[PDB]
Amino acid sequence: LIDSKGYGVGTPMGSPYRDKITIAILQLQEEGKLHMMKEKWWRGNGCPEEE
Amino acid sequence: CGIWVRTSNGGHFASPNYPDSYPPNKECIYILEAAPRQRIELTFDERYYIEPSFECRFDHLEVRDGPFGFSPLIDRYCGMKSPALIRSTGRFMWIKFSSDEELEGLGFRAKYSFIKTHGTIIGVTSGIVLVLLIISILVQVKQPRKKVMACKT
Amino acid sequence: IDHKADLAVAPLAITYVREKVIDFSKPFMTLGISILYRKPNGTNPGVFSF
Ligand SMILES: *[C@@H]1O[C@H](CO)[C@@H](O[C@@H]2O[C@H](CO)[C@@H](O[C@@H]3O[C@H](CO)[C@@H](O)[C@H](O)[C@@H]3O)[C@H](O)[C@H]2NC(C)=O)[C@H](O)[C@H]1NC(C)=O
Ligand SMILES: *[C@@H]1O[C@H](CO)[C@@H](O)[C@H](O)[C@H]1NC(C)=O
Repeated sequence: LIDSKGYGVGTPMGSPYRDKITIAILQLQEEGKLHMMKEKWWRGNGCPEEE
Repeated sequence: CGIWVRTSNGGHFASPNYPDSYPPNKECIYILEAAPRQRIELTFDERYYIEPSFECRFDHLEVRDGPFGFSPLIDRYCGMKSPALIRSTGRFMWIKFSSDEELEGLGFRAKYSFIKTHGTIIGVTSGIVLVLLIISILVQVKQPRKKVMACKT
Repeated sequence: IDHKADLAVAPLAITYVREKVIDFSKPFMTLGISILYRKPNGTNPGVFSF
């Protein structure tokens, strides 16, 4: 890695939606649906290993 | 200091030393885990009926909507009020009880409700290894036949 | 900005400048930049290494 940035969700300014979608995002994270969901669109085809 | 109250449709949570003064210098995180689709019903049992005119520090009881110290803040309570009941479907309540270096209180009372074998065998086509070993063993077997025949002759 | 839509659910950098003008949720995935380059041609064929 070189740097690290953030993907979050944009929203109207000061809208209550943001702070109550934050908890949902956190819930999804601390469940684990995020990882397998990520794989499901990032699995693709596995390259054969190299020495 | 902490109490695991997980997998209880209901159960009882309170400041340590609930009937007596709560201990000083205490920092205990209390965790409420509700399974998915469950709605969290916290029931808080107040011990003292009087209205404080001041919301001051040193002594606070935190409520979080998701993992503690990390998730959105719901409230920071103090005084001798019972806070109003808290209904969230965030499925996770993460609570801390604090304490100062002096001047403790009556404590608080709460209720929660939920609704060499491998080395030989493993090789690229050990089959090749076995074939070579077979050839070698068989020819070694061939040898002493001609050895004995030469000795006879 | 103009309320004309709702939350833009899309891969977006949580950057400094947009921050003043839009609020952003706690991030759902991290980010990074890495180098990309080809594979080595290959091993010596190993037929006659002699
Ligand atoms: C009759 O008057 C008394 C005295 O003004 C009222 O009690 C309340 O007294 C406090 C004194 O500091 C006033 O300040 C407020 O305190 C509250 C609680 O800490 C705080 O949240 C406010 O921001 C403010 O600092 C308070 O204004 C005052 N309350 C009032 C005028 O409603 C008493 O309530 C009055 N009773 C009636 C029937 O109006
Ligand atoms: C082999 O190396 C050369 C570099 O000039 C180039 O053709 C390519 O990057 C590599 N692969 C093949 C198939 O040529």
